[PDB]
Amino acid sequence: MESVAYILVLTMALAVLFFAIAFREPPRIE
Amino acid sequence: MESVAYILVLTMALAVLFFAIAFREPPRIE
Amino acid sequence: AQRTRLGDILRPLNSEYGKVVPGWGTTPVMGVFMALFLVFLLIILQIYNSSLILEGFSVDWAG
Amino acid sequence: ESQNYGYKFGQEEETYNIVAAHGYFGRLIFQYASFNNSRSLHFFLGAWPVIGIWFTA
Amino acid sequence: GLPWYRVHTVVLNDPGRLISVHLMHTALVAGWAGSMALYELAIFDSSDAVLNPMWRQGMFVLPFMARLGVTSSWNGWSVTGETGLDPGFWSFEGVAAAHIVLSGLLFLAAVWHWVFWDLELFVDPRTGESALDLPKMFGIHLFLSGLLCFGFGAFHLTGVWGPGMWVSDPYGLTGHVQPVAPEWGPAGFNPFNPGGVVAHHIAAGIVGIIAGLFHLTVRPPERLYKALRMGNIETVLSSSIAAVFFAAFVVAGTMWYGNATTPIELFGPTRYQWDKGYFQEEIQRRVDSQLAEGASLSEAWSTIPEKLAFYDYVGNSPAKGGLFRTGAMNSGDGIAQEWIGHPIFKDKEGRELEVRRMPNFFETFPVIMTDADGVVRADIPFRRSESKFSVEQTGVTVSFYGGALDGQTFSNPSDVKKFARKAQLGEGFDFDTETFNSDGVFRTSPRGWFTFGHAVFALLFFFGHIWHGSRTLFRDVFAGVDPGLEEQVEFGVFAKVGDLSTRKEA
Amino acid sequence: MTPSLANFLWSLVLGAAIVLIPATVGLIFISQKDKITR
Amino acid sequence: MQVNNLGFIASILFVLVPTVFLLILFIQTGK
Amino acid sequence: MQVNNLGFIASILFVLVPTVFLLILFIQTGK
Amino acid sequence: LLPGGEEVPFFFTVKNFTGTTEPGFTSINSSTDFVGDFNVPSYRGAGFLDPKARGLYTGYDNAVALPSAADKFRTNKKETPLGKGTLSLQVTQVDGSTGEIAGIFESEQPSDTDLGAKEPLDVKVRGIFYGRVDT
Amino acid sequence: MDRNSNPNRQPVELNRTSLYLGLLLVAVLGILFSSYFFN
Ligand code: CLA
Ligand code: CLA
Ligand code: CLA
Ligand code: CLA
Ligand code: CLA
Ligand SMILES: CC(C)=CCC/C(C)=C/CC/C(C)=C\CC/C(C)=C/CC/C(C)=C/CC/C(C)=C/CC/C(C)=C/CC/C(C)=C/CC/C(C)=C/CC1=CC(=O)C(C)=C(C)C1=O
Ligand SMILES: CCCCCCCCCCCCCCCC(=O)OC[C@H](CO[C@@H]1O[C@H](CS(=O)(=O)O)[C@@H](O)[C@H](O)[C@H]1O)OC(=O)CCCCCCCCCCCCCCC
Ligand SMILES: CCCCCCCCCCCCCCCC(=O)OC[C@H](COP(=O)(O)OC[C@@H](O)CO)OC(=O)CCCCCCCCCCCCCCC
Ligand SMILES: CC1=C(/C=C/C(C)=C/C=C/C(C)=C/C=C/C=C(C)/C=C/C=C(C)/C=C/C2=C(C)CCCC2(C)C)C(C)(C)CCC1
Ligand SMILES: CCCCCCCCCCCCO[C@@H]1O[C@H](CO)[C@@H](O[C@H]2O[C@H](CO)[C@@H](O)[C@H](O)[C@H]2O)[C@H](O)[C@H]1O
Ligand SMILES: [Ca+2]
Repeated sequence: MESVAYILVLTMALAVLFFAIAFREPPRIE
Repeated sequence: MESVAYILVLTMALAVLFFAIAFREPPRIE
Repeated sequence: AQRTRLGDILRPLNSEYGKVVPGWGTTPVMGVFMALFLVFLLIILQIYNSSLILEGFSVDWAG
Repeated sequence: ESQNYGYKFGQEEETYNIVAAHGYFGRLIFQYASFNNSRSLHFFLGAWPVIGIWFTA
Repeated sequence: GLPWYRVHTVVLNDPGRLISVHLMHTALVAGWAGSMALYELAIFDSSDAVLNPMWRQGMFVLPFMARLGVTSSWNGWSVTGETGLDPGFWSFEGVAAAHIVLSGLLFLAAVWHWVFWDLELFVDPRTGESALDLPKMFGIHLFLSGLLCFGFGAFHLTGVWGPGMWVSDPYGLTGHVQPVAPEWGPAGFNPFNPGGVVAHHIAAGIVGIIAGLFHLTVRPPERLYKALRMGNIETVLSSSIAAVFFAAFVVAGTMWYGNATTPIELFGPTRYQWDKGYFQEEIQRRVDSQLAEGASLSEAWSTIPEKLAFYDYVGNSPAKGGLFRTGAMNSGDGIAQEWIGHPIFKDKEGRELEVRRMPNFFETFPVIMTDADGVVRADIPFRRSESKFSVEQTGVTVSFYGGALDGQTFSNPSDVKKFARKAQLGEGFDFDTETFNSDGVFRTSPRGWFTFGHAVFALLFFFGHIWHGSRTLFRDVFAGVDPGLEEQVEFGVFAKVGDLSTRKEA
Repeated sequence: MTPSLANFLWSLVLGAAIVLIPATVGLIFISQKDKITR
Repeated sequence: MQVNNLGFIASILFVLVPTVFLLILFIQTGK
Repeated sequence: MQVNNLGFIASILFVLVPTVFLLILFIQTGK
Repeated sequence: LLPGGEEVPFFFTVKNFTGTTEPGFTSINSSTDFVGDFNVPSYRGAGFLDPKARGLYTGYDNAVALPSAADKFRTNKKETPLGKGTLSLQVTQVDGSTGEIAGIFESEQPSDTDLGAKEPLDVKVRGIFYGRVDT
Repeated sequence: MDRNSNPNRQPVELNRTSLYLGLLLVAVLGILFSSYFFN
């Protein structure tokens, strides 16, 4: 079951990457 | 160690009681 | 409202909003079908419940 | 919004229509089985469980 | 702001975001199916399909794949116990992977529909506001459901193009996936006839096709459009929740009572097979047939398949578990290793005694032994000051036929009592209680857990129906009642309750 | 045509004839004879 | 006591997850 | 594997506690 | 690889094979069938080292990673017992012009035991053989 | 195709009294079900 922990933390990392790219704060020229 | 779990949940309940009484939303006449 | 090709192809399938037949329409036929469905449910219930025993088969793991 | 925000603490006015409640309840059973007096209703609400617990005690 | 229990109402008038949240739900459900399947494959033990079948291991989604034709793994093994089969891509692993990939795809589509919410398809051409023609929506979806139902029945279940479905002998010994011809007689309504299931899907698919055609062509009557609030999507939620809890009650019932679609090799035996001694009756018939042929007691009881004897063990009844006795049934009694054989108990006078079996209702049960004409001849007494029918006093002996103890006799009252307590639970089996640190309290099977979950959810979905049906019918008073209602709700003032045009004026 | 099937079909017939039909006929008749005047 | 070895993670999460939901909602009220 | 029986609660909490701290702070920004 | 994910290595061999036919042959023909025993030495040599550097005439004799419990493990003692196989050579084709013999064989032998770490499985090997007889 | 702002977004609210009620509910539910989780 430690395998579940490892896969879960890795998945959290990858999902954070997806959201940080797909839904980032849009840089705007002000 | 289940004793720790039981004491912790009981303590959470009692602390919620304290905060709900000492720091409640003050009823105001509007 | 943004237009897309698939939306334009599917536009006429969402184009009859709120259209109705005046009055009671097909309500009587609908009630007849509903009554028949109730009878059918009663039949299959009673077969399963062993209150309606038919020939040829037994409600049993064997068949 | 939550309907509870339709009541303001300390308001003069009643927050529900007892007349509508009585019309509904007196049609659910019969007119004479329904309270039209909130004071009589709140007495009954207090007295019933209190008396029942006195008996069980 | 919105209360926490209403946050999802923001998509009530946003068809694009409604499709988005539905796609996300679909993604999570498909992802759950795939990940649950992979967890089960990671822990499944396929080494002994006789005494450690899937239902002894808490396998929940594996039986549902097996029911419809996925019976093999890429690792070579198959659930029927056969090996060397090559199923192509559609193994347990392939199906799990498909669901994970589908989950990802639905997630991406949900993201697109969330961001691009304002499609012109969702707005009414005449007006400016978003609008869904719910009756026509229902016609399209009912027609699609009918097509899918017909196809599943006519190609998949029949085997014309598809694997068929799990079918088994009445005693769950030969379970295998096979094409099933539809049964078009009254026998199709026998719930244990798989041909009934095939016929239903062909016929209900056809009827759904015809009904979808009607619903695609004929507009609803005005009376029904107004009465059921057809312009309000919450009406569809109310009725869909109703249909769904109806279906949940049906599936819970057919799982609990047994069905052609709930075979015992996949979900375990039912409690009624234990109650009625179903397998015990069949085992005695097979033994008596061998005895009539001329075999000896040891030879006849040796004909009994261990799988058959395993079904005749109260520990495999789904009515012996506990709400918080979690996990696989192997975490209780242990992994079954071997049938110990059939005990025959005899008193010193040679009367054949049978231990009265534990019923499903009892957590504990007294040990009682009765002779042929139902007179208690021995027991294990609680108080031995005045005991009269002890095994020790009555000189009970037990001889075993078949199994591991074939041809052994036990006369030591300690071991005779041990085997009497064993006989209380039905056919006796050796267990390995070390692999899982088994605790010795019975669990329930996937049959029991499925029934529990679906009966509870069905019950709760009854509340959802009443809640959403009330919200649909009482929408105009959701925020409260009118500032009037001082004259309408009075008694006798009007002929008709609520009708302002019936004032009696008297 | 088993006896249980016969009794089921009779239950349909007599439920309709002893309960629904006399009830709806009585209800229709009384609603018509005692009409609300607006 | 030979307790369920999953009891502690289960109890901790059973309480902590709805707790954090509630705390998140309360702290952001008024934005 | 004979892992530390406290490894799972520890890893779960090690990640979840700062995660909820961050989520609470982010969601209430702008009040 | 066996179905269910078990890897079974074995020392496929004909070492020191002595096969005998039935008495009464005057030629090598289709009826010749040599049946006999062969030796199956250990799959791993006595110089082999396990992942914790334990071996038979080399390596540690204990579990050095666990100083307090270093003499707990029955796997601290490696052995390389000499196994036996049975082979049958059924001769099916003979080319007397060149002395060649070809046929089919069926072998039975134990698998690797991992210096005694496990009981060996029983392995059955079927295949074809070829030989040339010097006259 | 452009990404337009959705006008159907509403703020969510949980007052302090609701926080206390919910926290007490979670606490007492844990108090209740912990013994059964440990079994
Ligand atoms: C020749 C054609 C044919 C054949 C052979 C079948 C064969 C079958 N149909 Mg199908 N059917 C057909 C055509 C056919 N159908 C057509 C054309 C339609 C119309 C679309 C249907 C509609 C239909 C429905 C709606 C159902 C079946 C079901 C069945 C199965 C009945 C046996 C069973 O398990 O019942 C078990 C089911 C019942 C005995 C009925 C349940 C009634 C319950 C008691 C009502 C519950 C009310 C309430 C919510 C309960 C809560 C109260 C409390 C108890 C908790 C069987 C596979 C049933 C099924 O799927 O079984 C799994 C089923 O529910 N059929
Ligand atoms: C390409 C589509 C596809 C295919 C082929 C499969 C195939 C499979 N899925 Mg997957 N699944 C899919 C899409 C798909 N899935 C999607 C999109 C989701 C997300 C919702 C899932 C979620 C899912 C879960 C959660 C599970 C599966 C499971 C399974 C397996 C068993 C299926 C089963 O028992 O169905 C049973 C299906 C039914 C009984 C459908 C009943 C439909 C009702 C009765 C009809 C209602 C009435 C109708 C609306 C109106 C009447 C019309 C009529 C008159 C015609 C099987 C390998 C199971 C499994 O083994 O997991 C690994 C499982 O647990 N799937
Ligand atoms: C219908 C749903 C369903 C069903 C029937 C099953 C059935 C099963 N699962 Mg699966 N499972 C499911 C969904 C389901 N699962 C989901 C959604 C997940 C993802 C979390 C899993 C994850 C999962 C794992 C990881 C494992 C199982 C296992 C099992 C088996 C043992 C079940 C058990 O011990 O339950 C125990 C159930 C309970 C103790 C019931 C809990 C009841 C809750 C706590 C009540 C709380 C209600 C609420 C707080 C009170 C209301 C308060 C009020 C104010 C509102 C069994 C075959 C195990 C197994 O053997 O696998 C091989 C296993 O290891 N399942
Ligand atoms: C297909 C089923 C379905 C659908 C689509 C909806 C949809 C909706 N419901 Mg309804 N409802 C349903 C079933 C359904 N409900 C059932 C079965 C019940 C009985 C329990 C209810 C009881 C109900 C009430 C009493 C209310 C709604 C409300 C609402 C609306 C807002 C919901 C919300 O913001 O929740 C937000 C919920 C949360 C933020 C937290 C919920 C946490 C739950 C308790 C645990 C999580 C469940 C778990 C993660 C997933 C398992 C689900 C699956 C196993 C079923 C929305 C239109 C509300 C409404 O009408 O507003 C106007 C409302 O007050 N529903
Ligand atoms: C306590 C039960 C109950 C209550 C109060 C309601 C209340 C409501 N339902 Mg619901 N409903 C229920 C049960 C209930 N339903 C059940 C069990 C089902 C089947 C799944 C449905 C299916 C259903 C649908 C599909 C719809 C409603 C709708 C509605 C609303 C409009 C009124 C209506 O249609 O009444 C329904 C009428 C009844 C419940 C009475 C039926 C009486 C039957 C015909 C008598 C059967 C006798 C029979 C011989 C018994 C044999 C059994 C024996 C063999 C054991 C209202 C909110 C509508 C809605 O939400 O509109 C917004 C809607 O579309 N209901
Ligand atoms: C098929 C055909 C022919 C059709 C059938 C229909 C037909 C035409 C038939 C004609 C004949 C006919 C109508 C019926 C014949 C059959 C028949 C007589 C059936 C028997 C009826 C039956 C089985 C019902 C018995 C159950 C029952 C409802 C009994 C009464 C129970 C009762 C009095 C309860 C009230 C309790 C009580 C003490 C009252 C107050 C409770 C309370 C604290 C409420 C709170 C409260 C009250 C308020 O008041 C207001 C204000 C507010 C604020 C408020 O909080
Ligand atoms: C135990 C209690 C007993 C329960 C029953 C009590 C009585 C309730 C009656 C049932 C309610 C009927 C449903 C709604 C009315 C309706 O459909 O519209 C009534 C329509 C329209 O009225 C017509 O409408 C016409 C115009 S149009 O239809 O709007 O176009 C108009 O011209 C005409 O004058 C007018 O009459 O009139 C008819 O067509 C008359 C026949 C009604 C058909 C009933 C539907 C179901 C019948 C089969 C069910 C089988 C029976 C077994 C039951 C299990
Ligand atoms: C994803 C997997 C899991 C998801 C995790 C999220 C879980 C969701 C949990 C939600 C918490 C619900 C509680 C909020 C509670 C809450 O918000 O406060 C009460 C709340 C107030 O409603 P209002 O309409 O006033 O809304 C005002 C807003 O501030 C609320 O958002 O109403 C309800 O929610 C009623 C239903 C619950 C009422 C519960 C009261 C019971 C308290 C009693 C205490 C127990 C003592 C018992 C002694 C025996
Ligand atoms: C994105 C993407 C991707 C990925 C995917 C994935 C990887 C996914 C997965 C998925 C998943 C992996 C998911 C899962 C899910 C799960 C779930 C959904 C669960 C849930 C749960 C629940 C709901 C429960 C509850 C409960 C409890 C806890 C207790 C008892 C009671 C109950 C049952 C209620 C790909 C590559 C394809 C590509 C495309 C994109
Ligand atoms: C699309 C996303 C999904 C990715 C694709 C999924 C396919 C990958 C299959 C692995 C899933 C788990 O499925 C199964 O897991 C067990 C658990 O170790 C593996 O089992 C393997 O290791 C265990 C222990 O190390 C051994 O006892 C077993 O003999 C061996 O085969 C199986 O070889 C694998 O088939
Ligand atoms: Ca005495």
